[PDB]
Amino acid sequence: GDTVAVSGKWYLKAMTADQEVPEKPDSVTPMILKAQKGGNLEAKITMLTNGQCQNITVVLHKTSEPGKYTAYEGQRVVFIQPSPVRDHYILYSEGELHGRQIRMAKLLGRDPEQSQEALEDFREFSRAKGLNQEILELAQSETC
Amino acid sequence: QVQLVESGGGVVQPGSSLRLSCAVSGFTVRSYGMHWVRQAPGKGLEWVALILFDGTTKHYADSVKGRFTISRDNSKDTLYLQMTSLGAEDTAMYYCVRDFNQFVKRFVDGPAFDLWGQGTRVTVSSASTKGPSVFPLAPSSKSTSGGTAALGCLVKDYFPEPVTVSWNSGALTSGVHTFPAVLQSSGLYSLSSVVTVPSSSLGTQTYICNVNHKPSNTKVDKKVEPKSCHHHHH
Amino acid sequence: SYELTQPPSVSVSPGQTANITCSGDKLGDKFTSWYQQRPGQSPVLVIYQDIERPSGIPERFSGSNSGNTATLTISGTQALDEADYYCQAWDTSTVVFGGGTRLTVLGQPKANPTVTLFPPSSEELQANKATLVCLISDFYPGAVTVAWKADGSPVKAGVETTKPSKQSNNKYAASSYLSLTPEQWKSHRSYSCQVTHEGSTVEKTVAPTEC
Ligand SMILES: *[C@@H]1O[C@H](CO)[C@@H](O)[C@H](O)[C@H]1NC(C)=O
Repeated sequence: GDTVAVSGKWYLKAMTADQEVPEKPDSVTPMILKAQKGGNLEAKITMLTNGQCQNITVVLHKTSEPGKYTAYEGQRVVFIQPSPVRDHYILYSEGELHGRQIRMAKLLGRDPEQSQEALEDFREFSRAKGLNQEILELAQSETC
Repeated sequence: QVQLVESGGGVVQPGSSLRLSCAVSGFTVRSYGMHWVRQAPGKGLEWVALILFDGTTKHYADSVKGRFTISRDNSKDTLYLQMTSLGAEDTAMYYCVRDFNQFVKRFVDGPAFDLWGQGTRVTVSSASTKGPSVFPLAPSSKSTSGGTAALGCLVKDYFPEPVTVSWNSGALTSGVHTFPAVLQSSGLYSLSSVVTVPSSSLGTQTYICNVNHKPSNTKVDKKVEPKSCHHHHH
Repeated sequence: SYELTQPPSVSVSPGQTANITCSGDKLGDKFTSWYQQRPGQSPVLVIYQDIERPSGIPERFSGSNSGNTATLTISGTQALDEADYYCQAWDTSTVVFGGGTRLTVLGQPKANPTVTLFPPSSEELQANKATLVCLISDFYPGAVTVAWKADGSPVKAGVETTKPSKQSNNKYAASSYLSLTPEQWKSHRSYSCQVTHEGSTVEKTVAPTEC
């Protein structure tokens, strides 16, 4: 229902955090989400850090709560929710990332071009959710 | 309209190469996972190749790996299939199809092909006008003792259609069945014609089949005689 | 690789509910699509994601998927439902079609095939060729499977089978031809032509029993 609603192509446009920005990437590819039988989401993104293209694949295991999913063997809760702005979504996430608990958020849109409108809404949500309030935008390419 | 139209089929020689085209209407071709599916006459659907909306991801059937590449020109709203080193196994109707569950705004792990073109036929044979080889299908020696018995003419490896088969210069029409031709992977046709006759006559009445092949100006009149051999017992 | 398995045929009287199955390993873990194909025409999607129906498709069509079995159910079957049906699913980098199922909606009394197997002719043999000829006559529904054996184990090498055609009696005929090397014909004890129609098998066999 909503797993199929958020399926397809997204641009990861903005990210913030409660902690620090580790190997925070130069450029990202489009984020692809595939709705799998049973309600899980397969997210795939490529990113350029220091001359390397890291492919990333994260399965979002469906919980019984609308919008709530687990990943990384249930150590990380991910909350999916639409922007008020058309064609945008926010991913809120908490739990351990890679050794340290990092409460995070991400801004998705169907179109690459930044919406100052979506970015405000992001800045509101993020600050309310507790944040360094250091909204970081992200450069975009179609391949890496 | 919202349709897919294929073109570029035709008859080719084994080993040669052919590009197939698929003109899309009604949507944008790079927004969707697009596929090619074929079916040889009288057989089932065989999936051949696919390209995802990413334009970079490509999968083919183990059968065509190497020999085939799929692609698209968004500016011409056209999907392409390039086929090399064609063999007889590639003879078929070829269809482009759209996976509406592979879309920039909807991606489900379950291919569903809502759109299909009407198809473009591909034929890979060196076949050329060839007269038939006519062989008697002689009656069984067990059905020869009594009842009726079945005898025939096998009309083999001819091109093109048609072939006329009668019996006894038209004088024998009862219990005649001239079966429709088969079209072999070689692109040649073989047909069989069979008569059911009384076994009592086998010895007296002689049976000749009259095969005419206008395309090759070949006419054959084949005596079909009973051969008599006592073999295995116990 | 991954194989989807379909009974080759199914027949029903108009009004009767037709079931059509497709088997594969843990097929219940995937999304299955179903396609309908009437003669001389392009396939049409009738079911996707196991149970969902595109608009334009009547409610009498429905689908399920459990374990290793996906089933296409057609309730109150209509005459125009007569077609070939195909299941599809996604395995690994591969899209897979089952082999298809001829649903006939009966408009005729059923008629069992008569089957006629001729061995190779000596004249053929003298020209170093060899054709076994298997003529299938007077059958309804017009859907047949042909399996050629050699001594008892299957043979798919030199086989050509026509598609069923309608005769004058409005019943159907097919041909199948098995091309082999005189050597193989001599080498084996017996060859068999096996036709299967409405879940029942007629098998004629032949041997080099000529003088
Ligand atoms: C077909 O499927 C239904 C649903 O499982 C089954 O109950 C029924 O027996 C089948 N119909 C017939 C009579 O073939």
